[PDB]
Amino acid sequence: FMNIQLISPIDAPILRQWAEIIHRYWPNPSQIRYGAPNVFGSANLFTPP
Amino acid sequence: VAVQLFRPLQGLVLDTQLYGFPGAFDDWERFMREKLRVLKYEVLRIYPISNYSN
Repeated sequence: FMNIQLISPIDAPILRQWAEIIHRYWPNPSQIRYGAPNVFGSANLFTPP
Repeated sequence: VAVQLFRPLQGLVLDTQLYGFPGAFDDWERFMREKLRVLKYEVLRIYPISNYSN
């Protein structure tokens, strides 16, 4: 799964194609802002407020 | 028409269909070269040459 070179393009064509699709099109995480720390403070622990 | 196998490549004990080799000599040589390159890099991942040289 990690080294897709190990999947034979001749013996296993479909499985190789399915592996490279996952690596290139899986969704990318992102971030957004919320809250008002001036009054409510911040309760975040492992992330920035 | 045939090829003699030295070491390594002395561990082919299964059916020929499982290996699925190309027919002609030149194609077989190429096929073996690309397939052996990946195995070389795989073993070098675990054993760096700078530490296990000898």
